[PDB]
This record gives sequence, structure tokens and C-alpha cells, in this order.
Amino acid sequence: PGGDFSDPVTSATLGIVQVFWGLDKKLAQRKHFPSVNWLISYSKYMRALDEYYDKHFTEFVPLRTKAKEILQEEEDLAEIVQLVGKASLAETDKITLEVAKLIKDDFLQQNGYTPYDRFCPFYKTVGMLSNMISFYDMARRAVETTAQSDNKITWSIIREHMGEILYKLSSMKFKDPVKDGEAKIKADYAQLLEDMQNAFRSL
Amino acid sequence: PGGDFSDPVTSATLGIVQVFWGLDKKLAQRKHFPSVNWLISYSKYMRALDEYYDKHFTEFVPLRTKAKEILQEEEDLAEIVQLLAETDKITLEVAKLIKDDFLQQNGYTPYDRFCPFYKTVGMLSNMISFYDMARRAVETTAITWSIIREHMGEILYKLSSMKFKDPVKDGEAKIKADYAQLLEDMQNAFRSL
Amino acid sequence: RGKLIAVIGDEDTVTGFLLGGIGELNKNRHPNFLVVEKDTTINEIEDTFRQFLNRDDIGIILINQYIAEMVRHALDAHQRSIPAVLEIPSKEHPYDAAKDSILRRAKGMF
Amino acid sequence: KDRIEIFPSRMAQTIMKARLKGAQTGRNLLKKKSDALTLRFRQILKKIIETKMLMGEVMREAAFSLAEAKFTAGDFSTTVIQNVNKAQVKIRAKKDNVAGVTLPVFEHYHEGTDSYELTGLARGGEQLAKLKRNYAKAVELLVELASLQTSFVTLDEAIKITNRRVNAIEHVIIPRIERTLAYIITELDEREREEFYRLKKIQEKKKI
Repeated sequence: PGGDFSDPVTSATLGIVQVFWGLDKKLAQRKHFPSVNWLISYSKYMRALDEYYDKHFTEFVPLRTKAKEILQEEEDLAEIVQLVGKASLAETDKITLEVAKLIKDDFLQQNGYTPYDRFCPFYKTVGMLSNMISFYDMARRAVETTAQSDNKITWSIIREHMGEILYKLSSMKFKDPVKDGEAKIKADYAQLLEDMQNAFRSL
Repeated sequence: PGGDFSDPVTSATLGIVQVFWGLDKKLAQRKHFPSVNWLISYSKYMRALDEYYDKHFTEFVPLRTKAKEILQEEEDLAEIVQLLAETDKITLEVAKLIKDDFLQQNGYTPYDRFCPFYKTVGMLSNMISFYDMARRAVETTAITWSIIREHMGEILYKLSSMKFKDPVKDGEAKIKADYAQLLEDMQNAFRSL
Repeated sequence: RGKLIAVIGDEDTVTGFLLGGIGELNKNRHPNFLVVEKDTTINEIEDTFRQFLNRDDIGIILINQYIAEMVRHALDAHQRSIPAVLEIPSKEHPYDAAKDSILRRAKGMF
Repeated sequence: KDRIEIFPSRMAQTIMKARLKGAQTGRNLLKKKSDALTLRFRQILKKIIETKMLMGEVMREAAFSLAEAKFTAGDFSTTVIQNVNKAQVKIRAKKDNVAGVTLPVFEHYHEGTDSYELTGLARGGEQLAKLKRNYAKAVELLVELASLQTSFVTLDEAIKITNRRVNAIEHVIIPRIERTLAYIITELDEREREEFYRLKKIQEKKKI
């Protein structure tokens, strides 16, 4: 009742179940349909699955880890944004904010009624995550290398230089599973990664 | 109890007991056992005992009031500090020293297992005379607080370390003499401030 | 004592102000001023302005109006308390009465 | 996040009431400080444009005296510009703590190096002395204006910071506290009602 988590029903329920998926109404009110509160949800089956990944998706294991810390740092910075405006943060903080925004906008949003997103195969998801973390790695490396340079790069310079690539990153998820082979999707993602590497080399 | 102030036992007890002392809101330091809660900490025997005090100790008579003045002034200004003149800083640092030294008695060590009233009188006189001649202005009397601290850091350490004079082996005379020497050092620092 | 006032103006302003009481050569034999002429271009005005900005012992900068318009971007981009830049017209140039950044940052004026 | 995370209890209520009072008083003092800074802001802004008109008038007077000296002498300017040795007027950095923050201002510190006897260009010494006096007055006025606007800069920066802080305290913390207090009152009411129902039931059964 009331959307609160103090009633005895949920209190008793959480004492038994091993994995919990809290839903936040605020996300639902802003049309973020898979309204999952990543800040409070927790799964106890993080163990006993590392071997499955070792034999299928070994590369995937650290990716989600990195995603968790970037979201956590976004949360820790969000209140400092709320009470203190921008232009008081380093470039690493701003690019991390941008990466979190991209994660929320694309990796988290899923519309189950569209043909292109009614169901997400796993390979699509891991490819997306690899692309995003590769972007974050390259951007952080670029800004930290030029941190001590007389021509230190700022977020605006990066955004203008490769904004079309950001559109491509947002739009990669508009691919069907049917009428589109897995090889085609993987090739497109690798091609986008290569474009990103070229854009970072040019700087 | 969980409801310290709201416990019916406490409410009935405050309606009868002549003299009461209590803990403040549960501080970050769970080992702050000798605390004080100015909201409800009081006594009802000052009237029937001032005549006795006058024949033994008389310096404390304004000092006991002044300590309360200082503490309540700090309590008023603390929430504003959390959310800034130098005299405010002098007040709050003195109050912090008072809480750190005068309060937070150990008990389980000999040097604070027992304290004769004279030891308390001496240490409190020094600790409060620090403020009585530092609040007369932002300067020594009518700079800033940071200048005072940078000038007299050793003085603050010695003020803090008054506590360790064990009454068991050190008699009253020796502890009084040490405190008086420290007071003279404070006076010398005031003259050079 | 601590700071030395700089001047950047046409010949009459410079010669008038040098007799006025100011002007100096440091130990490095470098003018704390500059005489502008019709042949002067923008880049060296900008360079001397920046050199003065980095020079700790400038304090106050007096520049002509039209010179300020030549390097208006240098003025607007740079925002600090120490370099007190001013605006003064020359004899033939009309009165300066607007487009002063110090008035611009206080928009609520007339 | 709209509700401060704390379990309902009477001491939660007391603590939140105390925090509400403290926040209100702090907001009042911060608004006061902003008001005082804005008062100073307006007061020093009473005249910069008028000092600018005075600067213009003095400068034109100096220029006219310079023209007269040019008629008297002709080509002193080259001599003046070539021979520059030591400054006879320098500037003393100064501070004026008019509020919680310190403002930068300056002083016309007459260092006092001897002037230059220019006795070569037909020797219009009257003209040169008059020119020196007029430009000295111009320099003093300009130093005054420089100090004024230099303090003004730091003043308006502090003002904007304080106003931003005032808005932050007003539009965030207080609504959260009020919502938390209402929620706490509701929960305590629920507990009391439930106890009342238990007591009613036990009396009902006891009636047998």
C-alpha cells in the first residue's frame, strides 16, 4: 500500500527471497518503462555463474562491474550537481556524467512493444556494453593524456568532434534480431568501434 | 531507553528527583559517557549550599556561570557554522576543548579514576581563563583566531594534557603548581600576542 | 610601491603620462608601456597586453578606447580582480561613453 | 530521495524540528548577508559614470595643456620617451574588509623620484609644470576609479554566490523536512490506532 516498503508484507518477503528487483515510480512517471532502481536492487547469485561466463562470455564479467562503479560515482556526484551548479568539476567528472547519461538513455531503456526491442538477445547486450565501456576508456585516456598539456581537451571539443558517433552509439539498438544476422550486427558494432578508434587517433 | 525523553519512566522521574543529570543526543562517539544535555540537566540545591561554598571556594562563583554562557553561545552558533567571524571561532574552539578535556572522563585509568575538587577548580580556572582574556576582542583585547592558534599551539596541547596528572602519586600541591606554571606560560603568550 | 602602472596609447597619451608621474624600465630593460601608431597591428598589442597580465608588478592597465576595441576579445575573455583595465579616449578620438566591459558586467544600469 | 531516510520515532521528530529551526535561522542570516552586500553594491555604484565624465574632462584639459606646450616647445616628446629611468609614482596594494569577504583596493603612493628638467625645447617650463600637475591629478582620479571598480568586481561575485546559496537552501532542504515530518506524524498515528484496536478487542473478549 502507498508504494512504501514499510508494510509487513514486503518486510517478510525480503527475508526469504534471494534476488530483489525494486521498481521506482518516478522512472515510470517519466516513461522509462523498465523501471528498475539499480541503486537498491541486489542479487545474491552473482556467484556460481562466473564459470558459465568463463566458458561462454569471459570478456563480459568485468564490463558490468565497471558499469556499476560509473553509476555509483554518478549517484555520489548527482547531489553535488543539485546543490552546486556545473563548471566546478574536472573533465573526468563531466565525461563520467555524460557516460552515465548515455548508459541510462540507451542501455537501460527497453521498449517491449517495438519490433526492434521486443526481446534482446544476450550477444546484442554484451556488444553494446563493450562498445560503451570502450568509449569511456578511450575518452578517459584522451583527457588524462592531455591533462598536463597546454592544449588540454574539454568535453565540448570531444562532443563537437565526434557527435555523429554519439548519434551512432544511441542508434545502434535499432536492429532487429530477425531479418538481421548476428554476424551483420557484430560487424556493424566492430565497424563503429573502429570509427571511434579512428576519431580518437585523429585527436 | 529507546525513547529517552519520551519514556514514561523518565517523565515521572523528572517530576520527583531534586537533582538530575542526563546524556545528550546519542553522539557519534558512543564512548562519550560523561556527556551533558543542557536541555534537561539541572539541579535544585544551589540555594541551600552557596553559604557553604562561600567559606571554601569563591573564585568559581562567576566561572560556573561563564562556562554555561560559553557553551550555550557555541550551541547557538554551531548550527549556523554547519550550514563567520573570528570571535565565533574562539568560542567554539574553547567549547570543543572543554568537551574534550573537562568532559569525557576516563575512570578506568588512575589519572581520571578520582579527581579532588581542588584539581577540578585549578584545571577549570585555567581552561576558562584562556577564554576570559582571549574574547575581549578578535585580538588579545579590544588578528584572527587562526593567528591565535598558530601563536599558541603548544599552549593548546598543554591545556589538553592537563588531564594526565595522576592524583595518586602527584599530590595536590604538585598538580596545582604545574597548572599555575602553565597559566604563567599562557600569560606570557598573551603578552606577546 | 608594489605595482607599476602600464600605459598603451598613442604618442600624445604616452608622452603626457610619462611626465605625469608613471612609467618604468625594469631591471631587464623592458618598457612597461607601448606607443601605438597607425602602422601597429593587433597581434603585438595582444602580446604586450598578455605579457603585462603575467607581469605581477603591473597592477593597473590604462589603454586607449580604440586600442581596447582592437583587442576587445582579450579584455572580455580575461576576468580577474588584479588587472584593473581602464578606458580613456585620445584627443582626436571622440569621447568614450559606452561599450565598456565594466558597465557591461553590471547590466542593470542605464 | 524526496524523503529523508530515517525510521519514525519521537526523537526523529524532535531532531527534525531542531534541524528545521536551525535551517530557518541560517536562511535568515544568509539572506541578511546578501542584503548587506547588495546595499554596498548599490552604494559604490552611486557613481562610476560621473567619475568617468570627470575623467574625460580632466583628460581633455590635460590634452589642451599638452597642445599649448607643443606650440611652445615642439619636439619634447622624443626626449621624454627616450629617457625613462625611474618611476616617481607607484601603487600600494591595499585591502578593505567591508564584509565577510575582503575587497581589493589601491592607494596613490607617491614614491617620490625626482622629475626631469626638460630645458631644451625653447624652455617652456611653465607649460611643463602645468602639464605635470594636470596629469598628476588625472592619475590620482584614475587610481581612485580603478580601486572602485576593482572592489566592485569581487563584490558582485560574492553577491551572486550568496544568492545562489540562498536559493539552494530555500528550494531543497525545507520541503524535504516538511514531507518527512508529515510522514512521521502519519506513521505514529497509525501505530496508536493499531494499539487502540488491540485494546478494544481484548476488552471485547474480556466481556465474556
